[PDB]
Formats: sequence, C-alpha cells, structure tokens
Amino acid sequence: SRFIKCVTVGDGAVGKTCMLISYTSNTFPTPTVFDNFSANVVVDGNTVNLGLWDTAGQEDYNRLRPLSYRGADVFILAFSLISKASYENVAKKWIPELRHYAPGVPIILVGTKLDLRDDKQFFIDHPGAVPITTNQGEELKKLIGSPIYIECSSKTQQNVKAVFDAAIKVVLQ
Amino acid sequence: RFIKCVTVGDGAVGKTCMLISYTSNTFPTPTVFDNFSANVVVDGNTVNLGLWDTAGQEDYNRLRPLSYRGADVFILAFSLISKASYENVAKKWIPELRHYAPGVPIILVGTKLDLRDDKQFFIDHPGAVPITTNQGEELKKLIGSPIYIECSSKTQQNVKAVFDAAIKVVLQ
Amino acid sequence: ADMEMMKDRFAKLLLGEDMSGGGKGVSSALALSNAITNLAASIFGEQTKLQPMPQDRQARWKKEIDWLLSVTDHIVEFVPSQQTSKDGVCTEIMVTRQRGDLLMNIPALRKLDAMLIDTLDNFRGHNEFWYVSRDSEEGQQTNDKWWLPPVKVPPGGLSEPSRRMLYFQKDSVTQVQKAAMAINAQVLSEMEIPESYIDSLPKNGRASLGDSIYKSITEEWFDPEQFLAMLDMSTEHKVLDLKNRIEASVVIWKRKSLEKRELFEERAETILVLLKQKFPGLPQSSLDISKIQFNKDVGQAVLESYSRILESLAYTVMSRIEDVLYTDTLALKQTLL
Amino acid sequence: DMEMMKDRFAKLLLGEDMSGGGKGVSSALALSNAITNLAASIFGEQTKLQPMPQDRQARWKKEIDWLLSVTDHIVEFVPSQQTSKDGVCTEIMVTRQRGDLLMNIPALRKLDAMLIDTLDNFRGHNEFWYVSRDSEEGQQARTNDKWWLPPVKVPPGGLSEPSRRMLYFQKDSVTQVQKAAMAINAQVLSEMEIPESYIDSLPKNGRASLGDSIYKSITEEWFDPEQFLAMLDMSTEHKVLDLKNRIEASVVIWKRRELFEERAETILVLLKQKFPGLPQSSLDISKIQFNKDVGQAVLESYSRILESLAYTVMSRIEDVLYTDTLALKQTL
Ligand SMILES: Nc1nc2c(ncn2[C@@H]2O[C@H](COP(=O)(O)OP(=O)(O)O)[C@@H](O)[C@H]2O)c(=O)[nH]1
Ligand SMILES: Nc1nc2c(ncn2[C@@H]2O[C@H](COP(=O)(O)OP(=O)(O)O)[C@@H](O)[C@H]2O)c(=O)[nH]1
Repeated sequence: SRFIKCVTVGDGAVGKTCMLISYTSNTFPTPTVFDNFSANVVVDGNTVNLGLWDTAGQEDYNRLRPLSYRGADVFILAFSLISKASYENVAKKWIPELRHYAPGVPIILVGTKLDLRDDKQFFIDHPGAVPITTNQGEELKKLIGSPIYIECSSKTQQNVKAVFDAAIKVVLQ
Repeated sequence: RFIKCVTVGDGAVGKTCMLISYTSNTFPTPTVFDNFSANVVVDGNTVNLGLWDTAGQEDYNRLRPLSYRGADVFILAFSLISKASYENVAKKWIPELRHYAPGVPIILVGTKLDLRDDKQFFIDHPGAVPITTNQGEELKKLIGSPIYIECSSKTQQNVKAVFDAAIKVVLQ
Repeated sequence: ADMEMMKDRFAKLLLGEDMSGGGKGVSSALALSNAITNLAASIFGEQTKLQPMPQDRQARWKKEIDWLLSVTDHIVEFVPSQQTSKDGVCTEIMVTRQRGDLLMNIPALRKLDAMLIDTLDNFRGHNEFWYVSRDSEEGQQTNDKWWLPPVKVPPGGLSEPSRRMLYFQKDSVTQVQKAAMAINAQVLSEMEIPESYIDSLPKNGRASLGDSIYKSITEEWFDPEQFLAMLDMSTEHKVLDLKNRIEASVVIWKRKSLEKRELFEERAETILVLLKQKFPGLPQSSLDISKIQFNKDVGQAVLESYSRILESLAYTVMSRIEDVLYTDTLALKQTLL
Repeated sequence: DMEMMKDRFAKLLLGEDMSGGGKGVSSALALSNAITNLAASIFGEQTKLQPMPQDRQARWKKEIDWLLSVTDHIVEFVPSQQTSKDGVCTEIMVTRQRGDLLMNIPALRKLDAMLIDTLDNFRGHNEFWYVSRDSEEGQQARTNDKWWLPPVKVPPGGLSEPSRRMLYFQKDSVTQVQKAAMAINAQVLSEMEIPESYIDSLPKNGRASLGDSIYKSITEEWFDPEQFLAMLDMSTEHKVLDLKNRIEASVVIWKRRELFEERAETILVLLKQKFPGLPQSSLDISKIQFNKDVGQAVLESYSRILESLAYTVMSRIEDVLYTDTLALKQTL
C-alpha cells in the first residue's frame, strides 16, 4: 500500500474548498472548513492511502502554509469556469509556481462551477464574468502539458469523483 | 534516558493516592491517576519519568496487561495499618515480581504514616494492627531490596523521597 | 464545568501521555486505551458489594466513557457509490461508512455495559445478605482480599428464592464475561504483529517450540487432544509458556519440508483453539501484550480495551456473587455439626 | 456545542487519518494544521476593511480556545518546598506552565485581540466603500491581480485628511503587530528540533552546501557581512532563499574553526533584516513537518496565522490608500 499526497491549488473564489468538501462528504455549504483528510481507498484491487490537501487562503500570504508543496504526489489545479481571470492565471501564475516548488509532479487541470457556465441569466446578472468553454479548457490543458482536463461542479457533484480518480490514476501510472 | 516506574501493591493501601499526591499535591475528598510522564532534572542530567498505577490488578489478573513490560523499578507499597498487607508482600508480591519482571529493582514503601501512632484510630478499628518501622526494615532486608521509606499522601511526608529513591536505583 | 471537564480529558490525550509537551509520549491509540482502562479501574474499584452502582457514579461512568468512545464515530471506510437526483441523473460518488469492526461491536459492547450495570440494579432494596465493616469486631470473627468488606448471611443460610435469584444472576453475568472476552479476542487476532516482536523471534520453528515439542506436532499421527494430555499443563505459568512457544511458531511459519508446513501450522492453530477451550481465563500472552504495547489503530485500541474492562467488571461481579454463595455454604455446614 | 467540541478533538486523535490506523500524523501537526485551516477559513472572509461579523468573531474565539487548551497542560515538573500551618517543611515536586508557553501564549492572544479590535475601529462610517467584483461599477475600478476581492472606491477627488490620517495610523499599528508575531514565529523555529530526515539529506562538508565560490568568501582573512552580500545576486526572492538554505545547511553541519560558524550566523541575521517577508526555508519547512512537540506546534502555528491576519489587514489598508493616490492623480 502506497501513499498519495494530493494538493489542490488554484486562485481564490474558484471553489476547491468546496470541491474537496463535496468529494469527501457529499454536502455543500452555507463558516467553511476542510481540515486535512486522509483515508483508505481501494483502486483496482490494491489499497491506497490518499491524503487530501486544501490550500485555501494562501493566495493572500505566501508564508501561510509552508507545507503545501513539500513531497506532493499530484496537483489539482482549479480555475473557475465563469472567470476569465483565473483562466489567464493558470498560465501566468500557477504553472511557474509548480514548475519551481515541485518540478515534474503531475497536474490534473480542473474547471469549476460547471453548473453556471451556460446559465444565460447569471451573466446578464453579473456582467463581469465570462464563461470559459470546454474547448478553451482542452486547449489550455494541452498548453500546460497536463495529462487530463475535467470540468466539474460541487453543487451538482458532477464529475467531482472523476477528478480525484484521475488524480489518483496518474500517480499510480 | 527513560524510567518506567510502576508501583504495585494490595488494594486500599494508598497507592493511587500517593501518586496523585506526588504529582499534584492533593488528596481525594473518583480518584483517578492517568498514565503520567514528565521531564525531570537529576544531578544536571535530564530523565524522562514514567509513572504507572496498578489499581485494579487486584480484582482481575487480565485487567492491566502492560504493568510489568519494560518496568525499570517497582514501588511495592503496603499499608502500615494492615498486618495482612505486610504479610502479603512476601506471600504474594515478591513471587509476582520475581516471575514477571525478574531482577528489576524494588523500593519498599509503608503507606499511611499518619495513622500509625494514632492511638484512637485503633480503638475505632480493632481489626487493624500498626506496623513498626523496624518490622518495616526487617521486611526490607528480607525481600532483598535496597530502600525502605514510610510516607503519607495525607501529610505528604516522604512522598518525594520515595520517587527520588525509585529514580536513583535506576540511574545507579 | 462539563465542557470545561471534557477539554481537560481530550487535551491530555493529544499530549499523550507526556505532560512535558514534547509528544515523546505514546500514540493516541495507546493514550486512549490507557485512559479507558484507568477510568474503569477507578469506577469499578468501589464496586465492593452487591448493590446498585450509586446514581452519580453511574452518571460519571456514562459520560466519561462516552467521551472516550466517540473517536469511533469518526473512523470510516471510504467507498465508491452512486446517487440519483429528483430529475433522474445518476452521479458517481464516494461515500462514508462506519468501519466494519466498529459497526457491530461498539453497539454490542455497549449492550454489555448496560447489562452489567443493571445486573447491579437488580440488587436495589432488600437483600437477605449484608456486608460488614472490614476492621470491626463483627468483621474479624477468602480472607485473602483483605480489603473488601466481609459478607454475612442469616445464621440458617439463604432462602431458596434469594439463592435461586443469585445463581440465575451468576449465570447471566458469566455469559456477559464470555461475550466481552470473545470480542476482546477477535480484535487481538486482527491487530498488527509488531516489528518489535518479530525481531525477537528465533530462527527456526524447531527453536521456538523446542526439539521435544517439535517432534510432537510433526509426526505422522497427531490428535491435539492427546498432545496436550501428554504435556505438563499443571500451572497457569506452564500453560502460558506453551501458548507462547506455539504463537511464536505460527508467526514464523506464516512469514516464510515445503508442503507439510501447512499441516504443522494447521495443527499449531488447532492447539491454540483448544487452549482457549480448556483454559478459558488465561492471562494475556506475549504476542498479546506486544500487539497492545505497539498498536497504532485508535479503533482497535478502543475495541480491545473496552472489551477488556467489561470482561473485568463482569468477572468482578461474579466474584461477589460467589462470595455470598460461598459463605452461605459455610453457614449450612457450620449449621450441621 | 459539546456535541461540536467532541467532533473537533476526536478528529485530532486520529490525526488525521480517517481510517483508524493512526498512520497518520502527530497531535502536534494535527494541531498545527487545524489551527492553520481554521484561521484560513475565518479570515478568508475578511475581504474588506470592516469589523469581523459578530457571529464569526464568536466562532473564532471558542474554536481557538479549544485548539489552544492543550498548552494549559504542558508543564515543567520541578522540585520545591512547602510548609504547614504548624511549621513543618516538606519537599514536594511542583508544576508550572513550560517556559516558552508562559509568556508567549498570553502574548500571542493579545495580538490576536488587537487585530480583531483594529477591524472594530471600522464599525460605522467609512469615507471609502466597496463594489461587488462582478457588477458594472466594479469593472471600471493592484486590484486586477486579485480578481476575487471586491474593488474598493474612495470619493471622486481624494478623501478627508482625517480619514487618511487614521488609515496610516492603522497601517502602522498593524505592521508592528505583524512584526511581533513573526518575531515569535522566528524564536520557536530556532528552538525546534532538527529532523533526522534533514541531516540525512545534508552534503558531505561545508564546501558542498555553500560550494566553492561562497566557501572562499566566508573563509578569507578579512570579512564583513555587509560587503559579502553586496557581491552576490539577490535580485529575486528565490535567489535569496537559495542562499539562506545553503547558509543554514552549513551551520548545521559545523555544530556537529568556529569563526566560520560565527560569520555564517552573522549573515543570517543580516538576511532577516534586509528580507523580512521572506518565505520559509528548507529547514523551517522540515522542522515543522517532522515536529513532534505540541507546545511548539501550537506556538509556531498560531504566530503564523496571526502574522497572516496582520498582513491581510494591512493589504486591505494599502488597497484603499493607493486607489486614493490614484484619485488625486486622475484629478489632473
Ligand atoms: N454555483 C456554484 N458555486 C460554487 C461551486 N463551487 C464553489 N462555489 C462557490 O464558490 C464560492 C467560494 O468557493 P470556495 O469553496 O470557497 O473556493 P475557495 O475559496 O477557493 O476555497 C462559494 O460562494 C461557493 O458558492 C459550484 O459548483 N457552483
Ligand atoms: N491517612 C491516610 N489515608 C490514606 C492515605 N492514602 C490513602 N488513604 C485512604 O486510604 C484509601 C487509600 O486508597 P487508594 O488511594 O485508592 O489506594 P489504592 O486503592 O490501592 O489504589 C483511601 O480511602 C484513602 O482515602 C494516607 O496517606 N493517609
């Protein structure tokens, strides 16, 4: 039995503390906390000790969580599908961070808030957001040279398990 | 350097109560003593003390399976107001220790010092006989152990001594 | 005062058990297992008579034990599952489940807890037997446990009804002891074998058992029944030593002429089964002690030690019933000569 | 609430391995992480200069008491004396809060409470105001790189020079609080134990960690740490940190002739001055990860989050201060 340390990184507001909470418990809130969580999972017969790590809040202070990158087996890199800014930052900001702190460690690319992305109403109502299309994700995924791109939504739970399965797959293989 | 100090003896002999008094300077007016460790300074070097209670292991042999494992020193307590606890030290305690934890050193302790020369107490409890500090010694020299101390949780007389003594036979 | 009280207990467990901060103490499991065993010891150490555990000690036992056991509510199996919405979209999820060995056992051990406590409640009110002050004249005139208060009985012995009542109660309680002990054994058997223990194991099965014992479990014939009848089982120490040499051997075998070691192992496990049958109340073996000393699973620590204290409480209560029953016998005899 | 404390402490005894097998982490690092995750969670919502909502303040108060409690019990076990009403001296062993926890815990709580208060000094009228990030007025308004925060605005054409006087008074009040916390954070990590893993990863000799160029410099006849540094590339934070890591490794080697060691230590000090906001070093990261001592765990972990709050708040003051500078500018 291996150990997988799986850190989720991304901008603020892109919603990970929710993806993590929802994967782990099948809920969706409203404070909002994901304490470090580890548990045994069986993948294809052999059993695996999976560790889930949130980075919420270190978008603000570089020294807040010194433990995020140390020995990480895989990243989940999330951007919000209703935010062109988080889309641009994957490239401009996150890839250099990971290239530096944990070189050669796999990245699962994930777009969040699937459920808002073709909500015509939501965008007239929040003029500043911009939907990212699945193509643009795919395109981005190739660009940063990550193995797989999943879109998901912690409100509906769509593809959430998919993501972590993919994080696990890539560490094992 | 680590010391595992278990203290054994009969029931009702004062034990769990010594311990509480060594460690917090209180009595009982439930008395519970949880497993305790603390760093101690002895002649400049620093030792890590481990205190173990046995209360129970006088109603069920199977209750405390970890009492004797790796023990570094025993405190073998008997109540100075109980001929039967005195008699028992030889009839029962030495044979245990000699089997489960051979060669591990034994500090002998008479507890309930405050009650021994108390004349009115024995009028009130005719079934009790006070043990003499001599009989204490005699027992000591007999059970083949290096140190005999008499103490009282109530007064707190000689309690620190008991442990300092326990610590010493391990360090030398 | 309670929220206050509880913090203290829990804080001391995170420390574990090293009050000097450095967490150079024991694992959480051990810290937990220890505090359960000490709690029980102090609470039941006053159960000195056949009577209702006092109302407020029933109360402290209940909540303290509750605090201690709660960790189990959070120990889980994390398994795949499925989930469908009001609209019909099936979505794949990870789901959470109390771990297998706590799902059934924890409720079962708690069920014994309450049966013991209420066995003791059936002694509310008049009892034909009474207890006397240990250092009184009455007391003076099993003298072994000198620290308990002596029972006395009517000069003519007990009455069929209060005697039938007591036997029925001895039987009830010894089944609870059998039960608890059975859980205690399951879990010990499902607990990791410590690197410490292996390191100290001899090279060969021959070395564990000894040449004589080896020759025995190794011949063409073998009836484990006669095997034991051939040995010296006279004292509890001798039986325990045999148990140890057997357990060690099985460990060696499981770890590793070729074919027939399956047999030896089959037999060795057969002889351990018999030992539980013939010698139901043996103390812990060496590999039991070690499993406990070095165990890191919070879940098993709670299971192992809870069952252990329950086993003990039950045994303590029969020990009382047997005390009256015995002096009642002395009452009949001394009333016949 | 007891129902809700129980959940908290119970998951710390698992630590954090949800599946029993305490294979898994230390009550220390369970603690450390939990303090971190709580603070992150709570101040993650301080997105504006205003009092922490009262319900939040309440929750932060209790859960932080919970996490901090273990320290009430960490002690020194020390011989002593006591004499009775009747006059008899008796030798006892006494108990006391372990050294670093006696002064620092109170000290850290007073900083916590000072942060909370500076935010209370925002209860009621503020000459500045926030617009939601996704609404039109937002899109017209340092900001573009944290797309998630609400854009602050200040009245067209400066803001009152009392309202700006005060904000400076608070940018400073808070910077001094930040520095205090960091100073405690610093202290603990230096009194933390050096991990066996870290030693193991260390090179053979001083000239391997510093390498031969830098080795010549801490090894010549003259030396003055000021010049030393003016001769190295310190353009980036990554570069300064690589040096810090090389100096630290050497020091640790030599404490297991002493001239170098003394100079090496002199250089680190100079770094901590010139480069105060520096991320933590390889050794600190490691001290933290393998640390078994819950006393220090709570100490370093707690000072760390306070460091961060103070920084969060002074960013929120710099946010307004500077969209103020922009207001005077676009008045041209
Ligand atoms: N509508 C919607 N909102 C989401 C979803 N996932 C997260 N959010 C929102 O994301 C906001 C903050 O996300 P959060 O979980 O805190 O991510 P984080 O702050 O980066 O850790 C919250 O207001 C959530 O409502 C989703 O699937 N759908
Ligand atoms: N006078 C006096 N009474 C004591 C002393 N120690 C214990 N006792 C009383 O004697 C009994 C001691 O029992 P305890 O402390 O529980 O020892 P244990 O049962 O063997 O663990 C209790 O009732 C105490 O109140 C002592 O040093 N002096």
